[PDB]
Amino acid sequence: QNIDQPTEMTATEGAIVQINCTYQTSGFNGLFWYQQHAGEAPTFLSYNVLDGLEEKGRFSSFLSRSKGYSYLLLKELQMKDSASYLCAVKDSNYQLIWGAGTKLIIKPDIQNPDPAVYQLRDSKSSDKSVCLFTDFDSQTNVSQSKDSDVYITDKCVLDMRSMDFKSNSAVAWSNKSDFACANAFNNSIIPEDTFFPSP
Amino acid sequence: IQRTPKIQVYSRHPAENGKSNFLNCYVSGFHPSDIEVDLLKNGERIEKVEHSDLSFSKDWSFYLLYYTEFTPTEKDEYACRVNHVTLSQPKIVKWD
Amino acid sequence: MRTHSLRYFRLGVSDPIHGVPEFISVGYVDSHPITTYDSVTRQKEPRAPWMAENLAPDHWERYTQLLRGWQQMFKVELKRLQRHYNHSGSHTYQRMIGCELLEDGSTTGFLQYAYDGQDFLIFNKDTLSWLAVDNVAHTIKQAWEANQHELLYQKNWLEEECIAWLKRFLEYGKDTLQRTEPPLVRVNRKTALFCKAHGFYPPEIYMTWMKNGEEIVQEIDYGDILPSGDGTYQAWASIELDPQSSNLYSCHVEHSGVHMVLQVP
Amino acid sequence: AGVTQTPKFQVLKTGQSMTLQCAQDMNHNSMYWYRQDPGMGLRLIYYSASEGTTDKGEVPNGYNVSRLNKREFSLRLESAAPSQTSVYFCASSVWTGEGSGELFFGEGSRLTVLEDLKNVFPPEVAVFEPSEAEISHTQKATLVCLATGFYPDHVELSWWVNGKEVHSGVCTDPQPLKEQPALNDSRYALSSRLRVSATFWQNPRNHFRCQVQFYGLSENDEWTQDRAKPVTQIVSAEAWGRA
Ligand code: NA
Repeated sequence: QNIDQPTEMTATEGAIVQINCTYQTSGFNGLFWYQQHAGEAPTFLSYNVLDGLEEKGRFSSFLSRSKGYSYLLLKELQMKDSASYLCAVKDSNYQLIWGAGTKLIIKPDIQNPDPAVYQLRDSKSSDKSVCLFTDFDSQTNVSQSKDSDVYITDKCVLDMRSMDFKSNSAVAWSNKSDFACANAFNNSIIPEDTFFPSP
Repeated sequence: IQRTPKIQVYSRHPAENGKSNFLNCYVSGFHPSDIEVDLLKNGERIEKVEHSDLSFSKDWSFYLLYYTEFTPTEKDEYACRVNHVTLSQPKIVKWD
Repeated sequence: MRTHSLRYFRLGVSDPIHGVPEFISVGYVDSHPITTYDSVTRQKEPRAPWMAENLAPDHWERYTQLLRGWQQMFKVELKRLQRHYNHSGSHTYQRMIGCELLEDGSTTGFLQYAYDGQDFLIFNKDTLSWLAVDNVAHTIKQAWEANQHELLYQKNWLEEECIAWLKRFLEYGKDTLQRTEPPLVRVNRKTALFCKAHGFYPPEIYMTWMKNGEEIVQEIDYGDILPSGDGTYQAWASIELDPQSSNLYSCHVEHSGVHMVLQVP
Repeated sequence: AGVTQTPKFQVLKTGQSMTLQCAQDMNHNSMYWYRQDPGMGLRLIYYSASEGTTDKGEVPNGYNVSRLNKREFSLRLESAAPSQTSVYFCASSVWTGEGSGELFFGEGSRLTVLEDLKNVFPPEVAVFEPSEAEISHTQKATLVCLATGFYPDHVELSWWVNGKEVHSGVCTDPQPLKEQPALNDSRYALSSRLRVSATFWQNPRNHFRCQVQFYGLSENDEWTQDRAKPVTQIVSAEAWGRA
């Protein structure tokens, strides 16, 4: 008994994504999709047992019993759809077989990108120097540090709701004396027009 | 609605005196499922009497087979005695 | 193959006499019990040796847990029925589910419930709805039909899963279920002509009397097909003789694709 | 309330005992205990198809369960092993022997089982105030909170503005960073940003705090190290707006 779904998928805000699930089981009593936000509980999305397509808001779920195949279709993607999606099948003895889950990553639509690397103010309680790479469009990828005394987070999308404004950012820090925001992200491919304010 | 049991008494094989056989009592068509069944030899209950488990029919009634090993003779008389909630008194069906 | 069927029954009793179970559930392939469960043993167990020899302990352990749950569900459903009927005393609740694989390769599937031995709710897997016989059932029907996914689930179980189970059990029990033992047929007088058959398997048989080459079911007494106790069956049919006219009487028996005629001289 | 399981976080030494609690107030008959591990689907540990019965799932070794009543299904680790580090979910459903009825999950319990508690560290928390270059270029101001050096990854980071917790304009890393990616027991780092308008930042009465709740040891855990016992605790850092 086996269930397979891709490990990770990435699509853009507003677009459509189809998450596939294939299964081989001893008998079949239905196929479930669950949503699980990071750090949270799975919640029920859909159930199919006969062939065809079923719609629930912006989500649809399709089943082909002869092909042993289902997909979960998400349209008009929003940032809130970033989550893992779990497929599960009840077999002939009513046991649930669980797929390993597909992590869905959503790229925001940055309408006015303004890439820049900023030096944040030192804290009197810390020896760290902290640099913020922000406001770049979503095609930019932030690479991990090549230096073991330098730490770089992955990019994060923040939503300033009252301004309907989203931005990507990544943080880099170190306590090394030769660390500088001008070199912090040298291991990444960053926009040619990235703004580096003068020190 | 309650249904009274139909009661049929018969040998496994065509009976021949002196030949070992099985005497069957098939009780069927009754509802509800509680029922009393005794096989009788010359009016006396037979001890070593076996029976199938309660069985279910598609019309929601129940049936059961009661049977005992016996050798029929000319003088011995056999019967089946059944009691059910639909019976004011136990009913006896002689083996013919 | 001949026609074969798989079905599972459940019986619930609301106020059973001491010792007798409040809940029993038995499965059948054709006329053969294959499984049993009740509220006293609380174990699902085989009732045919070819089930015990082909289903691993994991099978009996898992369905034992499911039947413990189905037992509780049946208790709760019966309590709700007896309250809505406003009935006192002991009352019964019954369920039957199953399927048939016809000789020509077509299939049927069925699911129904009974209260006090009478039809109560009958499932139609084509229109995906429940037929209610009265207003208590009408209340249950509305609640069950509100859960469309469960109707779909039952249609898939009846049309696909049940047939798959049936073909699996037919292979396990093939030496029993797919054999043929022809009947031994004889005629005697008692005035009525009796035609008696015994020793046959499967139990499906047709015995009738013809007078001068014509059949008349109204004049014939048909006996039931009865278990002989050794795995075979017996049956009979009788007809009364006309002393006012000379007629040729013959017993006709049909079993597993063989026809037999016994002419009475 | 749905399904309520406790505790949300627990650190355990090898051989220690632990009971996870789960209650459901939905009048469900069937209850379940799952573990979730990276790279694989949920694995059932034990389940309870109805009040008064329980049975093993796929990975019952090292665990036991008790269906105490219709509401409650507890999971017991008699002698914790490192392999039992995992996230545990309790779930319930109306019945088990039916087809379409879904599961309802509890919030999850994250368990880390360690051979030695000397690897447990609380976070260091520091706040870094916005770049003046950012304020002049974008009319916006990003504060950064760093929570560094903690282990295990049992933390909850929150931002507090003028005494009240805020969520708008916050992004916290979904996953912590391993400070030493090769070390198997590496301590972690977590970053978070709060972005506000330049006008809001430039009000000298506005007050910003980042606080990290750490889930660590308790009174009964034995401590023999020279450093301070890394108990459950909140660690925070603040900043004030500047005119
Ligand atoms: Na165990």
